[PDB]
Amino acid sequence: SLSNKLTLDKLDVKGKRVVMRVDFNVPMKNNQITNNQRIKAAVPSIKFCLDNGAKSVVLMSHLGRPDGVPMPDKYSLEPVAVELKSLLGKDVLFLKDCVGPEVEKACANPAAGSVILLENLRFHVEEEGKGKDASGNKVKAEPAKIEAFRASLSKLGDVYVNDAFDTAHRAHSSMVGVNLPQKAGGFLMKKELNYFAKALESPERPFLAILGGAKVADKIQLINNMLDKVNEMIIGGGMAFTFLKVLNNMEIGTSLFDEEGAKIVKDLMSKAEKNGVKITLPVDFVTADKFDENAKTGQATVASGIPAGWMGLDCGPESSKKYAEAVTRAKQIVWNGPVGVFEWEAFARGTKALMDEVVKATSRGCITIIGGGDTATCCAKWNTEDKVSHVSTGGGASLELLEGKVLPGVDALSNI
Ligand SMILES: Nc1ncnc2c1ncn2[C@@H]1O[C@H](COP(=O)(O)OP(=O)(O)O)[C@@H](O)[C@H]1O
Ligand SMILES: [Mg+2]
Ligand SMILES: [Mg+2]
Repeated sequence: SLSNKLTLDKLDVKGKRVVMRVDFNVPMKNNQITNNQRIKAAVPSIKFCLDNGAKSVVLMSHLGRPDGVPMPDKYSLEPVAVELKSLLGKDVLFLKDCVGPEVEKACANPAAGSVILLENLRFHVEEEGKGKDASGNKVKAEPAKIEAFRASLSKLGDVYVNDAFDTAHRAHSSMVGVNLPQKAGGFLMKKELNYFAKALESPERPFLAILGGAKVADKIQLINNMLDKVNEMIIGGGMAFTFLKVLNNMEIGTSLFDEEGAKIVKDLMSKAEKNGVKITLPVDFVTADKFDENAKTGQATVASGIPAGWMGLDCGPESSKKYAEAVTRAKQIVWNGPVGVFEWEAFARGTKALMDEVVKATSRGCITIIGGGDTATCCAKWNTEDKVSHVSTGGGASLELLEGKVLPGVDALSNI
């Protein structure tokens, strides 16, 4: 299935106008781009089109949270057009809208090899289908205007490419509303489809899931679905304290505890036993007197408990050994969620040590897949993006795939 979607390498673009949805939602500090990695990531798809004789590449994206009102002073894509030109080595024409007669005329039959970047899709309520007015009240798009917006986008190319996996979980106009005969995943999308097909359809084995992060209750369906796919699961991060309080009566102090998640811990452990999944929980911890980067630190074990007032913010050295044992056994790994508060150096050792192990595993042929969002931020922070098999470009989207969902943007792509 994820396997059988049309991708850009299989799409004839010679003489065609290409309308391409890209992820240019770059971090900003008052209109200046603080990280251009997303822009670089789209260059292979763009260059492929140009190298294979595309008449034009029209780029559409969003930036920030305009909520369906034009906010060009705060969330304009104009700075991205400057940065893209530098990265591509080609002129980029920036348009101050993304739909309407002037845009359509500009994109109808441009000079061959033209690269065009449109203004922020989310200045229009029709993109998301909803937004907020100037009073901050919810507005709903009108069907006739959604149809018009979609029809306008559809005029801007002869074929469609979606290289914006980070939005593919949303049934937005630019994801599902472009009415062209061929709709292909770009090269970023292709890597997401391929690697998550390994995670979901045909894993190498033993297959290990490393599930960390903060909250349990938002990860129930993720854990549940992964328990149908994996042979081993590490449960780490803040989630672990709910499991340990329930199963061991551990004293956890002020560590994160999920009162709803607590009521399904035994249900998940039961499913793991039923499917033969080996669960690895942490056994030791770095503690902190408060949730702060420069908190006083201590140590604890499951047996010692955590003192009243104190929280467990990372795993300890014996946990790291047990985690490394599981990684050593694995031929495929999916990792969603850091195993400690990686943002702060005092509480990053567990996540860094585990990253080191996943990198070593990759070196001897382990297929290693990092989910988007905070686990991906870890790879960027320690320069390991090139040393694991795959770092997903979409946090929410990777999580929804791993839950077992059909992503509307993926489903909209042409088959075969
Ligand atoms: N022991 C812990 N206590 C509190 N927060 C934690 C702990 N371990 C990890 N975290 C936090 O988990 C967050 C990431 O979790 P999550 O958002 O679920 O990850 P992802 O974006 O990878 O899905 C980070 O902000 C990190 O600081
Ligand atoms: Mg249409
Ligand atoms: Mg993540």
